[PDB]
Amino acid sequence: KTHVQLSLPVLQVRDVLVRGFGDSVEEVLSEARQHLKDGTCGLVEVEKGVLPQLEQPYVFIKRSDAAPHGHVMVELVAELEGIQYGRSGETLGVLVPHVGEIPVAYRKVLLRK
Repeated sequence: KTHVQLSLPVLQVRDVLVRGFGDSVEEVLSEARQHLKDGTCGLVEVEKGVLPQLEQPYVFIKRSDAAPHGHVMVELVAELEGIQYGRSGETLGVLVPHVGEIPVAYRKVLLRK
């Protein structure tokens, strides 16, 4: 399928144990896609002071359409030193590895894969 329905656990930034996916734009997008597929991907909602607590490159999920079965359509955009790789709508949050942190909520997304 071109799109996959996911429910992403929303994590508080101070709980996150692994604060990024890797060390290059290409690696973080690769790793983020693999974790999204394996159900091992969390979402941190972006506010003042969140991003400086996480590791670059960042992976964002961004609204790609204006929501089948409650799932917002999203795509991946990476960022490193203020340059973004991809073009999409508003940020739903930043993706991180999920290694058993207790979530505060779930974000239903439809991921363009």
